Amino acid sequence: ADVPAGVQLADKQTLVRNNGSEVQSLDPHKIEGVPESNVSRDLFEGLLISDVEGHPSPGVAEKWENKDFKVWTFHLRENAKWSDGTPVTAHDFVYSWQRLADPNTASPYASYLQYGHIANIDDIIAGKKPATDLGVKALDDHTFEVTLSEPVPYFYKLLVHPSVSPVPKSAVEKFGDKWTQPANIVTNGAYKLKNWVVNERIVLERNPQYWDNAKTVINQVTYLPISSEVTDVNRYRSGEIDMTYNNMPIELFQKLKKEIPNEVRVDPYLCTYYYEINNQKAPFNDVRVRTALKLALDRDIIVNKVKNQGDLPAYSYTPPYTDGAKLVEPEWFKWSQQKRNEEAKKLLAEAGFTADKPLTFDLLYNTSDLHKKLAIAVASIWKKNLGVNVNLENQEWKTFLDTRHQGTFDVARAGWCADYNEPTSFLNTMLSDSSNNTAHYKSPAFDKLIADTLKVADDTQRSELYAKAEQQLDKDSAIVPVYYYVNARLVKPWVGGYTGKDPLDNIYVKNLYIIKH
Repeated sequence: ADVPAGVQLADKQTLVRNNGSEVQSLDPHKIEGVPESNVSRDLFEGLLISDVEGHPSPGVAEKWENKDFKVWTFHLRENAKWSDGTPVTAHDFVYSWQRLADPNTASPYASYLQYGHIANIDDIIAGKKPATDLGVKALDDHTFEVTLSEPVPYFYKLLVHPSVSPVPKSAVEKFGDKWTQPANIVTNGAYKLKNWVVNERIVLERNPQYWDNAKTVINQVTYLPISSEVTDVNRYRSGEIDMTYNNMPIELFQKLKKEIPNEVRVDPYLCTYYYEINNQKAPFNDVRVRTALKLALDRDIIVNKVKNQGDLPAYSYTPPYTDGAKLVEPEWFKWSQQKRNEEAKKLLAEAGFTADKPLTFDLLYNTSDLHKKLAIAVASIWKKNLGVNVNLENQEWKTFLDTRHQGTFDVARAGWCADYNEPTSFLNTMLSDSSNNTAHYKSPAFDKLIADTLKVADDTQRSELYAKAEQQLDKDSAIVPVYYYVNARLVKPWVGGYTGKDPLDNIYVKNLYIIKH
């Protein structure tokens, strides 16, 4: 943390953050959500990290070079260490990126190595080549070299993501899936794991072997798993919680803006809220049904009337303000809701649905005050505007993600937040073979469009190809875009170092500090 001159620090440097839910795992190759990555950033550090404003900056790698955007060489700081005091080396990374690539690890983020185009990854994931053929090598203990199959000018931007963080092979090999227990785990970020009580708390303590330890200020941070946004706000205001999770309750937000305006942080965020349709399950495999659901939803009502917390009505998957996004707003989005509804009804009537045999399906969401209130409103709007019946169902976070990966669900409450600020952090996830493709969408036309983006060596042709990829997605009604999130949360006045300038919200507790209060 960089504590400004003249700030007085509290004697006790501890922090309590709400983290939305119980994490799927603390293993960097088994995780894919925000709550998981919030904890992962404090425990495991990759080649690069985001600075306090989000810019890609030195992580274990103090400096790097590239040749033709295809061969990337990372020079690892000599004092990078794990929590047991042993050196962090380039072989840790080799081992780690191979384990991510290996089908037997079954990482939800296996395809991140496809997104960076590391050599031989397609064959590895397909089981045609062993993981040991991946295009990574340790040239020595402090030098990690990555070879891509084509030029990727933004490659280093990917490397702050938890899936490319190192894992300690000895712990992994000796303890299997219990390697992340506190008595076994070994970590290289600013914190170590002190305690983990499922559905109660995760407590982290300063890791004194961290290379940048001298600048770390918070000695302990607790992450909680409260999925009720009302409860999170209540335990913030009672004094227990210093930073809520960044999901705000419909019940209390407007009041909060008026009672504690300086604690209510609202900043740009590269995330989209949408209803993920299971594209492979009838009747959702019919474009007519998907398009009707997409068009009959009334974004104005949801976004400005029922939520009203600053979100923007969405007509795409990639947020329009992603760096490199130059999206074309579909014509359906400028129609009146009235014209949207008629088109929707016409389409379902064409799909074989009638008053007598209406369309009925499930809307699956993760236990939450906010998502339940929004699902209820969506249900009513769909009932009213289109005559479809929806059954609401809530699932705890971890189970919910497994349900979507299993793909027999109907529709699910989804959100995707950028992992790197470039349109393919979103677009790559709808590739037919992406491990992140829970929409279960498979379009050869879509795949081609994206594959072509690295075949050109021009940003304009790339941006136009991302624009067309979003038009293919929309044409197919792969999803139901709802809104583009704003990052809204409560932060106590004594929490210093949280700028809100990072549109990916990659916070590191090593950058924060408690002001004397």
